This record gives sequence, structure tokens and C-alpha cells, in this order.
Amino acid sequence: MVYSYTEKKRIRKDFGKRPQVLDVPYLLSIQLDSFQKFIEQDPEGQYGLEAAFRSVFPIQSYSGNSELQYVSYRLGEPVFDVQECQIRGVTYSAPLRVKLRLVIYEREAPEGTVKDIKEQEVYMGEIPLMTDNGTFVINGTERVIVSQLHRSPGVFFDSDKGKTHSSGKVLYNARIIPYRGSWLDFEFDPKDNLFVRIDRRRKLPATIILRALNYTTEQILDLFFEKVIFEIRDNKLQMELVPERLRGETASFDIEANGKVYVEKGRRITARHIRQLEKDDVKLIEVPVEYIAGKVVAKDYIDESTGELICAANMELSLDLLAKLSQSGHKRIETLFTNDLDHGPYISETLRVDPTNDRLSALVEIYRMMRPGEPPTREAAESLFENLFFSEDRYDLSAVGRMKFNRSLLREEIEGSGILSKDDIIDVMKKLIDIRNGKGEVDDIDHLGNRRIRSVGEMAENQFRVGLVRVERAVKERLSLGDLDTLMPQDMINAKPISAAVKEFFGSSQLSQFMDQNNPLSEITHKRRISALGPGGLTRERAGFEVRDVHPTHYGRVCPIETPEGPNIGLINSLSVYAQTNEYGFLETPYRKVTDGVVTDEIHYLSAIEEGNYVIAQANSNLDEEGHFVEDLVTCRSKGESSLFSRDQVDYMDVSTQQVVSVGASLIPFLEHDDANRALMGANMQRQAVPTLRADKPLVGTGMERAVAVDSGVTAVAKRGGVVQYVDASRIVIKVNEDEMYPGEAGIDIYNLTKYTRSNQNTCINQMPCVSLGEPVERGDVLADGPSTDLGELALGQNMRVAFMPWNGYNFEDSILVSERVVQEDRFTTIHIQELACVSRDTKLGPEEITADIPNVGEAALSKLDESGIVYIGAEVTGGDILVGKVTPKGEDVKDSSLRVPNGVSGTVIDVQVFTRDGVEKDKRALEIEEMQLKQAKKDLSEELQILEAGLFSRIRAVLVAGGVEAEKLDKLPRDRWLELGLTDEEKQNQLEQLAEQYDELKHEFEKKLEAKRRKITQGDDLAPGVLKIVKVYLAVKRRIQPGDKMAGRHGNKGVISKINPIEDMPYDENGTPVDIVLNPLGVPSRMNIGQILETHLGMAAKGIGDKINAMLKQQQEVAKLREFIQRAYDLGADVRQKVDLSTFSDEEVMRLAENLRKGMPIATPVFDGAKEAEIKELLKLGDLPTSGQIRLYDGRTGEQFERPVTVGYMYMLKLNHLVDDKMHARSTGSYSLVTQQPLGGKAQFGGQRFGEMEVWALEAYGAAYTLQEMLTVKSDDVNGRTKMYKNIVDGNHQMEPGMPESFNVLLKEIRSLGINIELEDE
Amino acid sequence: RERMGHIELASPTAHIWFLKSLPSRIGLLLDMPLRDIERVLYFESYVVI
Amino acid sequence: PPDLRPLVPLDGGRFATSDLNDLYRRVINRNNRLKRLLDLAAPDIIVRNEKRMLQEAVDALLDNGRRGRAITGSNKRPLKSLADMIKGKQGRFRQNLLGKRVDYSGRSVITVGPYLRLHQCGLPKKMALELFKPFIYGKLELRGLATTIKAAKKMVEREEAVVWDILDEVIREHPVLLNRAPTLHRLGIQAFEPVLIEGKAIQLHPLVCAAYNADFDGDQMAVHVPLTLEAQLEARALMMSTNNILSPANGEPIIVPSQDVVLGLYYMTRDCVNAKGEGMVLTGPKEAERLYRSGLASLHARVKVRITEYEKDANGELVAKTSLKDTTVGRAILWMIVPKGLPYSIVNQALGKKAISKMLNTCYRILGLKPTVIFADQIMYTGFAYAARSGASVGIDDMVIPEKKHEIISEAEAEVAEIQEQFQSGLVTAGERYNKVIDIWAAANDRVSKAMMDNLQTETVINRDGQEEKQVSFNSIYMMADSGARGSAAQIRQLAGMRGLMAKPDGSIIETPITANFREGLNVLQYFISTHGARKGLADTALKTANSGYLTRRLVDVAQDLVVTEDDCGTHEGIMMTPVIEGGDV
RNA sequence: UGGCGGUAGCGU
DNA sequence: CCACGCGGGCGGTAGCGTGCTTTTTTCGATCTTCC
DNA sequence: GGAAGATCGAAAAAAGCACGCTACCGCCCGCGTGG
Ligand SMILES: [Mg+2]
Repeated sequence: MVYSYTEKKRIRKDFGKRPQVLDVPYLLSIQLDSFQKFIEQDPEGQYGLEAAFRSVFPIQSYSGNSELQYVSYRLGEPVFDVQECQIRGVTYSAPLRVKLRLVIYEREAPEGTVKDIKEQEVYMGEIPLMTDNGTFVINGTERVIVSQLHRSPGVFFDSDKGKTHSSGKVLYNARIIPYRGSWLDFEFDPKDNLFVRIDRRRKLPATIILRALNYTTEQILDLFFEKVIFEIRDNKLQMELVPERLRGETASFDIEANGKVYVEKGRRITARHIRQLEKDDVKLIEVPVEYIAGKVVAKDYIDESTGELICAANMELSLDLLAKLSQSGHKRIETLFTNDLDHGPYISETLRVDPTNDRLSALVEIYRMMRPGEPPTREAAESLFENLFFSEDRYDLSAVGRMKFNRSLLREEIEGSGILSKDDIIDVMKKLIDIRNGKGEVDDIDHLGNRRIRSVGEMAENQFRVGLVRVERAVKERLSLGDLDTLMPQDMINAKPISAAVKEFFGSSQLSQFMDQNNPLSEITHKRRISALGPGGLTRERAGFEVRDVHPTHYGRVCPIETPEGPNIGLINSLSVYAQTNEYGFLETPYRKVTDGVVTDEIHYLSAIEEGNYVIAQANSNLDEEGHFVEDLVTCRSKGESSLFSRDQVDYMDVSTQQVVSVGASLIPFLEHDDANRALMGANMQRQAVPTLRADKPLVGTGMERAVAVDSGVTAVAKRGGVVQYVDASRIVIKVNEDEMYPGEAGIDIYNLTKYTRSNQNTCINQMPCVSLGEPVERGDVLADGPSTDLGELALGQNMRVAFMPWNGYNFEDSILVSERVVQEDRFTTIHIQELACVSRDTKLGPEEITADIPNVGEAALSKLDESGIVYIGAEVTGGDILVGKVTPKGEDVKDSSLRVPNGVSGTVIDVQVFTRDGVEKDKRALEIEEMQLKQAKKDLSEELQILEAGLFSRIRAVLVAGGVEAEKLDKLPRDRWLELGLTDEEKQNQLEQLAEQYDELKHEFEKKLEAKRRKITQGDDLAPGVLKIVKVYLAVKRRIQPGDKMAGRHGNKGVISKINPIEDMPYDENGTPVDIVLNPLGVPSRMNIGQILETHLGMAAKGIGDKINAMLKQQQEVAKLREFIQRAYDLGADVRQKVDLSTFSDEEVMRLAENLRKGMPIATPVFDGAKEAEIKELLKLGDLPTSGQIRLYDGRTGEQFERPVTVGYMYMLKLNHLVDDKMHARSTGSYSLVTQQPLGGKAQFGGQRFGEMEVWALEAYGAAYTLQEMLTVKSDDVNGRTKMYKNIVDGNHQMEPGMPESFNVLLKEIRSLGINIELEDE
Repeated sequence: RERMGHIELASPTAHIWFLKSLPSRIGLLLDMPLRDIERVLYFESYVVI
Repeated sequence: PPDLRPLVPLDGGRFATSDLNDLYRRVINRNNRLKRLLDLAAPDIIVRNEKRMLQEAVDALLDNGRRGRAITGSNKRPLKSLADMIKGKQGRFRQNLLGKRVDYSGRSVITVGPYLRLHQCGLPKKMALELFKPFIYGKLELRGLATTIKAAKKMVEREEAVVWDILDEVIREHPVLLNRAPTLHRLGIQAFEPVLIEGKAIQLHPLVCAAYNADFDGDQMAVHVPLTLEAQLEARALMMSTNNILSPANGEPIIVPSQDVVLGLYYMTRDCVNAKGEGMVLTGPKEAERLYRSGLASLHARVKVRITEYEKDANGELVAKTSLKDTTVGRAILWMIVPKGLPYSIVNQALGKKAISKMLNTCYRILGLKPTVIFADQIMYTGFAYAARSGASVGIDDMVIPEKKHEIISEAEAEVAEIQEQFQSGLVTAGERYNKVIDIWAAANDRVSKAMMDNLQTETVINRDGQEEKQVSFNSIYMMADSGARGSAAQIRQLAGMRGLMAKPDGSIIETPITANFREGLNVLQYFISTHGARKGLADTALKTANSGYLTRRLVDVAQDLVVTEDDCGTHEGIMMTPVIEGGDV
């Protein structure tokens, strides 16, 4: 298969045998798709701003015959570019211009024609746009909004686990939850009586709401209960017998009929007896009067002669009541069937408990319950009940909510109204009664089908709707009170509240967080992270054990491995590689349809609910070439259970082996040989790895580093294929091919790299070109790598030739000994960039001015300062130095408030940025920065001008040589002289003029563009109120490896550096090569990270291959032998999916590949379709290294020989962002707090360590008591004690004055500030 | 740090620690329900002296 | 008082807002408005509302949010009144009163240092310079190098050599206290005699790490410096780690050799059969060391040496007995550091972790603490050195999978198939089928583990001047397993046997087990099943930390008062004591 | 050389 | 037409509403034992 | 002979929720009157 030009440079030897049927999709698909849906026009609405506009608008002005309605909306072009927004420090936003139409209907006529129609486009705020990178730019900072995971709206029929009642009886509750509105619960009590709870208030009898729904007691009785007819006709009391109604009831009489004794008195009913009844199917059976005693009568029977009712509805029958019915003459008695288990009479008892008897009484009770302390009003109760449940604006079930509501109740109709109907409540309570009766099963909240993910678009739409109703109230009241004439619709709508709400959501929400730019994997994981926190979600501390478990439905959607350890475990997860989102919002996973025995290539996206019905095959299940399963009995998943199934009864197969793990966890090689905890925390530390100044390719990889690098925006991916024209460390110029220029276009692509830009974690973000001049490129190929990227491949750390053996106890436990050669090559040195800010705020006493001369300051310190007052670029200032000279007006000269370098900080100043408010006089360095930016813009414009002018002058030259045919005179003459050249009077002159005018138009247009760019650069930036000039200085420093630094491998091994041992003490092999890093094997057997060893072995093999290649490069061998060796190396393996053909590559391509492979051949091993040990042994045999993986090391310290062979090999190791220099802090006599006179806290504030309460407990545990008094009073907060201690220590006397702590005095004074009289007794 | 001042309230006011910290000291001493004491205190209900 | 609610001067003309100041301003405004209304004789309704809202302001000031809504501010969140920050976790009573930040303190990440004695710790030069600054100032003033404190400060920031010499003199016997952030038990904080070292990390003694429960994976130590003489004597007497030898919970020793140390001792006590130098007769451990260092013999060789054992008799005198014993050369080397009180039988074993602990306990009981500390330092040194010389390593070839295992699995499958067939025929129910499946798989797991252990323990076969013979294997993983340095039988079973029967999060055992070793590949389903238990345990610990801390705090508060005040009560009443028997075992 | 709250993350 | 001031709450005919657990108090409703 | 003491059960309120460390965001403020 044809390889891209960026891939031909280095081809990764990939193991694995399972072919891929679906390539890795766009990792950032969720965010981009959500925002595209949110910000695009939708003809059918129901998505984004269109849905909110249609739901909110129009607004009726309190029956004022005047409303305004939505017409259209448009998103304006952003004022500033993404790079411009980042540099300037403003929010990347776009205007929201909405064309609206206010109409004033004719007064005195409800249907009269509109008198005036005012239609206009109103600027209703600005909304933040999202970049291609998948991140938002708020206030000049890159923030990311994670996707929340919340319970889907609808009906959840669950139950308590049974411990609440303490008697072993469970209680079932159905909770109807809306997208917006009040929640409604129907719960069973220990007394088997239904109850209704609204918004977690005091419970009420369940029939109260039924009465409020204008349902009579007879209506409820016949709705929620079956009916039995008793006939006292023929003096036999014959009743309509249903054979299923007689199941499981002991006979209280003789039920013989038609001369057949089915079952007699004293005999419990048997299934054969019920069968005999079915065969006889007798309509009516004679009954004694005693049998119908406890049956409740559904119909409130009334005697027509007397005019009074014999018995009320739902009343238990009585012998006197039966006699009254008999003497009344009624023969058709109605009873409610009450089975002990099949049909529980809960509704009848609930109605009996209900005190309310009419709709008005029930509504009054509801009003009292919802609004305690207020007198009941019929109209008020009606309004409250209608608004609570049956109002469109208050209560609104979402489309997903309605779908879940109908699916749970098997309504079969997916579409429905947002409001809740009476039939919905009826069906919900009927299903709850069915669950109580013993049929049906309760749902599981932890099931992934009952939880949905809300992306950025949905939350943005909700916040927009909240702002819309907030401004809707204002426009409603303004239209209601004000006269509608000459009213210009701009001033009804005020954009301040909506804009404030949008800004608050995008800059201070619970889920909008600063992204971590440590390495591209970090941004990818942060953009693909799903959290359960935020509004409408769980709390960090009151989460519960059940919600932090992994459900069997998490397969293929949520990675069981990647999860932040700590209080957030379980609550935060990472999306799977192939997982995507359904339209309703539920996670879905790809699957391969299995037809007959052959697995086809068709891909179906199965959701969580529907996956539980079919039988899912296994990714690792063996498959033949035809497609059948070579094994009849294959492992499969069905109904959330893993079991063996036959060949015929399987319907779907996994798309790929790596379908389960996330993007972050999939980058761990040999993951199947690692423990879950070890792998989890190894991926966690892989997320945090600072970029080194030289990125080195990982020798052992999983193959998706290319995809991760390409999808992440750190690289510079070309948009159009072509040939490089001008390559440089700053800019790249691409001359696109003949197929890919739009008409009237230069065809020149200018890619501007970012060099040494600060990240969100004070880490370097540098871009280095990888292509060479004249190298052809195609669209999608990488042009310049970013941080931790090498040739378009993710490179978090470095390949170290490590060994596993104890070394004098320096690697006592999990501690790493690093050779001094690592420091020599600076393989782990990292650049850190810090930013300091100085604000020239304007005070009432006077403004602040940045000057060079400062009162009473050393002139030596002013040397670093310039005439403008800012430090020169490239200075080597250290701790205590001054960067910007600022003075502030004093009371009734100027006080020196100039920004100074924080103590313990040094480095080199790389750049300075200045922001100036409009009207404030520009500074000199501001002019220099503006002219530099203008020069860069003019250089780009001239890069376009040269090609455009060359084309135009070539055309005029063709015209001239066609007409004049003085080629020699033309070429000697300048092109400007060609322009003024005249010819004979025909098209030779007409077309010449028509081309000269186009040249002039092009020049004028490009001058206009230059003027626009100059205006954009020159325009002053907006600042905070009271601020005049802001100066930001960026320093940078190289941090090298020092003892105490934390270095961890990919597989999970952690630790800190113990000693920078000189290279002469390292163990050396027979060839004399140093063994570099030495680890401790003791951590291997316990913490299962065996994938280390294999990887190490594999790494060694890889290096050996590279070694061989390097040899063939050093001896100047011909291309034939190199090609043969590379082909043999690539062909190694058994049934590998990769088929690299070296013959098709040219000699130059083969030489380039060999040059790039001289430092070892990168190896790709899939997560679960990895390379077996046999392949590793064969690769080691190819490299002539021993197949056991262990060599004989010689000690360098003593020169002896180790008794046993040790394991050595090349392992990938990272550098954690846990440096030691920024963690050490020490204080002797620092500052103190104003209120407690106690030492401060934090390294940045030069504070002191906190003596915790357990420290005091331990001090009391020992017999030390003077040390406690030292910790408590003298050294912390006794100011007299502190001064006396300092003076005595200076004098040398180590004597103590106890004193009185000031914190106790503070507490005494504050308690006395209340009504308490805490004081001191004189004795 | 050890100097305090006094605010002269125009009308008497109840201390809240002795009122809301169950059991209510004011209510226990007066032998009246807490709700009645709260209603009387917050200038909405009248009490006979 | 005004200083207790200060108006912090923010950058520029802005002043930091104080909640107490806002509440007091509200109360004063309300009182002034009420006074004005009363003076003007306002209608009863207006003054009534004014009094009610004054009462609400008093509610806000005294205890915000106690009655109803808490009065908020510009932050849209409840403000802090007196009561809220008097109480609570962040309240003045338990945040700045019961535990407070102190001066002369520092913190830094730690690293292991082997060349350090039991009573010593490694302090960075910068940390020692900063922490002991007043002592250096005083010593410089006494020396006359600096006339005033300012001159001493300038000399310190200039970093001459005289300041380094003064610092070295100061630290000579000034102990410093080191502690961990989660100090749980009594041994959480201990003092050491610091020594100046390079680098930027605190070097810590390896043996005491188990006392701190602090692995060298990025943990940070906190250091405090006593000044007064009483505090220094507390450091030398009770803060000292040497005095802390027995745990206060059960009396067992707290310091215990572990990890590489014991591993080295294991390699110094295992005996081969045909090792170089077998049959040699030596006169003493010195000649054994000579032979080993010269390369003429191996540590596992079996020889006969003349040992002069010193034993304690009546009146505590030492009696020397010389005998030609049979042992290994490594044991002879180990005998060099053994003091003159222990018998030779304490060394003539395989020297496991428990053997080392028993030897240390016997040494402490017989010869006392002072020889015991030196003996512990010596055994640490010897174990580290000989573990380095051993060159023990873990490799993929060291991981031997028993040959029968696959066959066993096959038969197990056959068995389960038969049982499954019964459930197809209706002979047995689903529950009994599942129970029999679980029992069969457990039996298969036990058989596989036994076969793997038999394979690993005695795999090595060696010629001994003739026919082949068996001996305890030299496989590295078996060394770590038997010596007890790190790992257990269950972990080695998971490693080279089978993972076992995993469990669903609810607690139910999965019907099928994980039949693949960690050495070989694991399919997706088995990894997914294991993730359930992994997440279960991780979440268990995460939620366990907080409850453990709360229980510890409550227990500490309950028993804070109890101290020993008298010698003997004279009471004749006491509790009964009998061995606890639950039935079938004691 | 001015620290008070809040938010997020890290190590046990 | 700016500086003090004031009270500071969003949301809405008000009420603070949502998958923790334990302890204490209160209050209404009922069961029961006597004046 | 049917009310007052005792009980019960549900509701409502209070109280806490391990320890260190790191980073950043808001510490005014917006609407209503008197010179
Ligand atoms: Mg640790």
C-alpha cells in the first residue's frame, strides 16, 4: 500500500495479525461536532440557537396586543484572529446579529391587522467561537469545557435495597425527572400504601394527585383495578368466574357446578383443578353469602326508592350492608379483585388514607403542601397545579426524556409533547404497581444506557436560554408599560445580562478548566475527558462506592484503565478510541455485523441498551481467511455476561482489539502483561511529562502516536499538497500543485511557527521544521513538529539503555540511579518559561508612570534598564533584579513600586509584551513591537506580491513578444519599462492596457490590505478599568537532571534520582559500552509490570538492528546489501499485517530510510494484538544478540565480573513535572500574618512549614514538652518571644521565654466581641 | 489589637446563640415553644406581658 | 479591634474587602436609620419594619445563615461572620490555634542514602545554610569576622568559605526533626544528626523508611530545627531514632531489614554442591574473605572452617570456644560483622527475612542496644554490598510456565463441559451447576499452582563429581519469593500460574476464570474483568483515608487527658484473663 | 516589600 | 451631570428544591388506661 | 367514657465529612439621587 512522503522517511515495523476494518476516527470529533451543531442554522430547529429562539420567542406583552418574534440570526466574522487573540490577550468571540421583527397589533381589535411592523437586526451579544484545535480562547487563555455525564431525563423505576425498612421488605419508587422542572416521585411505604412526593417535600397520598387530575373515585377504581361481577339472581349468588382469578386461593366453600366437583370446601386449589375449570369454562358459579365479605365495592350503589346510597365506593362489604343491598333490589354487585400477590390492593388503601374527597380539596391540599403558611385559594391552587406539571415553560421534558419515557413504558411512540400528560402519570403508577406485584424488574442507575453525556453545545444552549428568559422578562415588562409607537426594537433588548451569563459560563463554570499543555497526549486526554461533576451532577465527597465502579456496559465506551486516582476516581473517565455519541446523547460503539458464519465488513454503531440483546463476539477470537470462526465454541458477551457460545448464535463482533482502552492508555506497549493499577497510574504519569529539548522517537510503540500527533494541533499539518519553496526555522512557504489553486489565487501557503511560547504549565512550546527545501509534500503530511514530537510521532521521553540489578543499595526501592553521561548529553534537560506582569494602574492621587530614573536606587541595577524603562531582551538577570521601573505618586514624592525578580528565580528574558489603552501615549518599545509586526506582515504581503507581479509581467511579456517581437530589447529593458512600452493600434495595446489596469488594481488592493494590517497592529488593546499600561516579561531557564527529580517509565515504574554517578563507575559489557541507568528489579515481581521486561528485551533487539544498520553505514556498503537487510528485517514475524516492499522505493528513499533507522528501528505493537515472545527471540537472533535477553556485565567500580547474567536493554523513560528545585523551600525569619502574627505558607511567599495537629499529637506521644512549646509560642506567633529568641540565639544563649501566644489573645478578643464574658481570673 | 468599642443599639435585640442553638435557652427559660418565640421576636406577632 | 479585621492594601488604590467590616457597616447604618426614624416619630409600621431588619442585620453579624438566608456580597456566596470562622475546620480554634505554621522549617523530596549511619540524615547545603542562619550569625559575631548583624548577613549572602566552616561547626551535634505530612502513628516524626551533602534532596536512612511508611517515589519530608538546650536534649534523648527500637503498639522491633539487604544476605547463605572451592578447609573468616576476593572460590561453596564462638556464661563473662564447623564461605564472611555475643547457629541457616529479624532480636536481648545499632549498620552495609555483587536480575526466561498447566486446563474444560451437559439435561439446576463450576475451577487453580511451585522450587539439577542431583533452584524470582524481600506466593501464582477466579463488583464470582499467565498475553475480556476488582480496591482505599483520619481524630480527642500520675493504686481488683477460643482453634 | 477567600490539580 | 450612597440576590404573585449518614428535637396522629 | 399520658412514626433541623502541596481568579459595584 502506498506510503505518504512523511511515512517513507521512517516506517515503523508493526506486529499483529488481526486486519483493521475501521481506521481510528478524529479524536476531537465530539467537541467539533457539538459546536458545529450548536452554531449552525437548523431549518427544523431542535438544535442550537435556533431551538432556543423558537422556544423562547415570541413574547406577549401581557395581552397588550404587541409582540416581537424571531426572524433570523447570523454569526459575524470574528474581529481578531486566533493567533491575534492569543497574543493580545482577549476573548475569541463572534457577534450574534439577530434580525427580529416587532409588530404592534391593532388596539381595540383582538384580530385587527398590525398597525406597525419594525424589523431590524439587533446586536444581541457576542458568543465565543471554538478553534479547529478543539479549545476555546477566553481572556487570552486556552480553556476546555469537558463533557458532563448525567442521568437522562425520564422515568427511573428503582427500589431501596431493603435495609431502610429493617424488616426485610423492599420499597419501590418511580422518579420522573425532567430536563427542566420539578421532580415527581411515587414511593411505596412499609404499610404497602402508595405515596406521591413533589420536589422532595412532605409526602402525600397517591390518590391526591389523581383527584387533582379531575378523576372520580370510581374512575380511579376502574382504572387501577380489575372488576368482578356478583349476581344474586336465581337465589344462588352466582358470580362471573375467571379461572385465572381463582389461582392460589384456598377454597372457603364448595365450588362444584354443573354436576362436576372441581374442588370442594377445605381443599386448597390445585393446578389440575384450575385446568378442569378451564375445560368446563363455566360462566357463573354459585357462591355462599359468607364468601363475599371483605371485597370492596367499586360502585357507590344508591337506592332509587330511598334516594340515599347503600354504600360508598371502595368500602369493605358487610352482612348488614349485603342485606341492605338485597332489600334495595340491586342484583349486579361490583367488587374489586384483590389477589394476595398477583394484584395488591395498594390503591384502595391509599384512597382510604386520602382525606380529600373532591378536586377542590385535593387542590387546596396541594397548594398548602407546595406553599406552606399561605391561605388556600381555588384560583391560586389551579394556577400552581397547572404551572407545576402542565405548563410548557415551567415543566419541559426533553426529546431524549420523552424517548426514554416512552421506551420504559413501551409506548412504542418515540415522539411526544414536552409537557407531562395525565395518561403518562396513569401508566407510570400502573407500571409501579406491576413492579410491586412481582412482574417486571427495576432499572439500574449505574447502567450506561440510563446516563447520557452533555457536550459543550447543549450546556451553551441551556445558558443561552437562561439569558434569553432573563432578557425576555425585561422586554415583556417594557412592552407592557411603554407606548409602542416610534419604538426602535434595539432598546427593548439589552445584551448585558445575556453577555454576562455567556462570559460566566465560558470563563468560570465548574467544567470550563484551563487545559494542561504538558504534551500532546495531555491535551488529547483533557479534550476527551468525561466528568460526572458540575451542575446537575455528583459531589466529590458524597459520591458513593457504587458510582465509582465499572459497569459491564462500560465496554467499548469508557476506558476501565484511564481514571484519575484520588477523590475523583470513578467520577472522571476517558472516552474510548472508537466510541462516539448518538443523536440523543447516549454513547455508542462500533461493531461488525456477522452474517451466517462469515464476519462481514459492515459497521453498525450499537448503543448501550441494544447491545444487551444480541450476542457480541470477541476481538481476539481466531478467524480464518474466509471469515468463519475456526473454533466452534467462542467466548462472547450476552446480557452483560461473559460466557461461551456456539458459532451459529453470534451476531456481532468487535471492530478492533484496542476498542476497550482509551487513547491515553492505548499508548502503553505490552499492556496485556501489566497489572490494572500499575497500568492505570503509568498512563496517569504518561499524561504528565515535560517536553525535552531534543525529542527522541520511542523505540517501542503502539502505532497510534502518528494519529495522536496528527489529530493534536502541536504539529503543522499542510492544508494543500505542493513543493516547499522557502524553509526556515520561523516560516514555511509551500508552492501548491497545479490541481489545488483556487482561481485568482497566489497558490502560496505561509505557515508561521510558534517559537518558545509559554504554556499553561510554564513549559516550552516550540516548533521545529522537519521537511527540507525542495521536498514535495501532500495534504495531511506533517511539516513542522511541535513539543514532544519527532517526524510526526509522539515522543514523550527518551530511550535509555537501562539494566535491572541492585547497585550498592542506591536503588534500594523504586529509586533510580542515573549515569552522568545522561547529564553530559542533556537528554532530559527541559526549558521552563515564566511570565511576570506589571500594571500601571491609575490612582486617585495620580497615575503611575514607567520611567528609567527611580528615587534612591543603585545605578548598577539601572544598567539592565533601557531608555524606555524595560529590561533589554536577552539579559541574564537573577533573583532580586529589577525588570520594569515603575513609580507611584505619594501622599502629602514617588514611591518605588517597580516589579522585581522573585527571590530564587533566574533565567534569560526572551521577550516583553506591552498593552496600551487607547489614548495613552505609546512607548518606545511599543513602537518597536508594532514596527516588527508590521515588517512581518509586509514580508508576507511581499511574498504574495512577488509571485503575482511575476505572473502579470510574464503575461505582458508574452503580449509584447507576440506584438513587438523584440525579445532581446524586452529582456534588457526593466519590467517597469515593459509596462510603459507601446505597440501598434490593435489588441496588442488594448490587452496591454487591460492588463496594466489589473496590475494597478492588484497593487491598490494589496496596499489596502497592508493598511488594514497596520491598523490592526496599531489599534490599542482594551484594558481593565483604571489600568493604563501593562508590561509582561517572559523569562526562561534550562533545568537539568539533579538528584531528587522524578522520572517514571510508561509501564508505571516511578521513583526519584538517587545519585549522578560518574560514568567510570557504571557496569560495562564486553564491548565496554556503559550501562547508563540502573533500576531495581525488586519492584517487578510484586507490582505486575512484566511488560517492562519484554519491552526492554524488544528495545534491545531494536537497537541491535539499528547497530547493524549503523555498521553498514560506516563501512560505506552498497545500497543492495542495505536494501536486502532492511527487507529481511521488515519481513520478520509470523503472519504480520504489514507488508513492506523495499524494491518499490528508490535508492535515495532507501538511503534516507537507512539513515533514519541508524539509531534503531521503531517497533509498533498493538495493545492486545501484540508481539509474542517468539518474535522477540527471532528479532534478537537477527541482531546476533543473545536470545535469552541477559548478557554478562562487568563491574566498573571494582573491575570484577558479576556472578549471574543481568537483564539489559533499551527502555523508554519520561520526565515527570515534579522537579526538585521548585519543591525545596526553607525559611528562618520571614514575614508574618497581620491577624495571627504567624508565619505565612507557600514557597512563593517565602512562608514556613505547617505544624499539623497530628504533629502535636506525636509530640505529646513522646516525652518531649519543651519542643512543643518551641513549636507553639516562641517560633510561631509570640512577637516578644520571637524577638527575645532571635537576640538570645545571636548572643549564643539558648534560653527560652514562654510568653503568651497572640492567637489565643485574638480568640479571647473575638469571643468577648460577642455576648460571652470570657476573661482572666486574678489568681 | 486589644482595644474595643461599643455600638449603642436603639432598640433591644436578642442574642442568637441562646435562641437558635437547640435547646433554645430563651425558650426553655420562658417555657414557651421555639416557633412562638421566633414569631414574637421577629416583629410579626404580639405577646402579652 | 480594628487590627483583627484589617483592610489589606491591595495592589494600586484598591483595598481588600473584609466581611466583618461590611457586616459592621450594615449594622451601624441600620442603627443610624432606626435612630433617625425614632427621632422623627415615624408611623408604627415603618419603625416596626426598621426594627425587624435591624434584627436581621444582628442575625447576619452574630451568626450568618443560622436562621435563614445568609447575607451574601459581591461574591454571590455567604459571608463570614464571627461564629462561622470561630468554628469549623478552617476556624480560628483548630486552624491557627491547635496547629500553626512555624519558622526554622523546610520541606524537600527525599532520596535513599546507603552510606548513612542509623543516627544520621543528609541535609542539602542550601537548606542547612538557610535554616541555621541565626546560629551562623551568632558564631560569626563571636569569631569577630563580622562586626555587626548586617555584615554577617552580607557575608552569608556572599557565600565565602568561612561561612561554610562556621555552618559545619554549628551542625556538629545539632539534631533536626524530620516528619511526614500524614503523621499517623507515634513514630511519624524522628530526629537525626544531619550531615552536609550536595544536591537538592534530603538523604534518608534506608532502615528508618519503613518506620516513616514513605517510599522513595516522590514523597516529601519536612524538617524542623530546635534551638533551645531543652529542645536539643529532647532531640538527643527521645526524638532520636536509636532510642526508638520497639514499636509502641505491639512491642515488635520497628526497624527491620527489607528488600535488597535481605536479598543480598540470601545470596550470601545459599549453598551449591559443585561450586568452585568445595572441600577446602580454612582456618578463619579472614582466609575465606581472601579466597573469595581473589576469585579462587564462590560464595555458595561448602567448606569447613575453624570458628571461635564467644558465649556468655555466669557473671556475664565471655568464653571462647574454637571448633571446626562445616558451613559455607558466605556464612563465614557474615560471621565477621556478628558481635562477640551471638552463637554461630544464628548464622548457619538460609538467612531469610524472618531469620534476620530473629537474629536482630536475639542480639538486642543478649548484648544490648549499643552493640545492636552497630550490628544493624554493619549488616545493612554487607547486605547492600553483596546484593550489588550478586547481580540478581529478572528476565522473561526466568519465568517458567509448568508444562502440565495447559493439559490441566484442558481436562478442567472437559470437566466443566460434562457439568454443563447436566444443566442441558435438567439433571442439575443452574445454582448447583454454577457451584460445581466454581469448585472445579478452584481445584484446577490449586493443581496448577502446586505444579508451578514444584517446577520452580527445585528445577536446577547439578552434577556433583558424578551422577546428577537435586537442590533448591537458583531462579531469581524464586529467590525473591523465598527470601521474602518482596512478593508473596499469591503474587507469584498470579505471575506464572493463573490469575484465578475474579469477582464481579457486586461480589459474585465470575463463572469462568482467567486461564492465562501474566507472562503470556491476556485477552480483552480477562483484563476488563480484572479492572472491576482493581477499581474496587482503589476506590476502597480512597474513601478509607478520610474515615480513618476522622476516627483517629475522635480517638485522640477522647483519650487526650489520660496521663500517668501515680505509682500504685493498691487496688486488689483486676480483670480476668483467659486465652481466647472461638471454637476449633486458639 | 502589603494576603483573604474561592476554584482546579498533585502526593499519601 | 458627576460624586456619594447603599445595599448587594437571582429569580419571581416565592423560595432557596434534588442519588450521606447520624443524632436530636418536635409534632401530629394514634393506643391506651384510668376521675 | 371518652379525655390525658404514653408511644410511634414521620418530619425537620443540626453537624461533619484525614492531611499536606501546587497553580490561578476575584477582592468591588451597578443603579439611584443632590448639588
Ligand atoms: Mg510513595
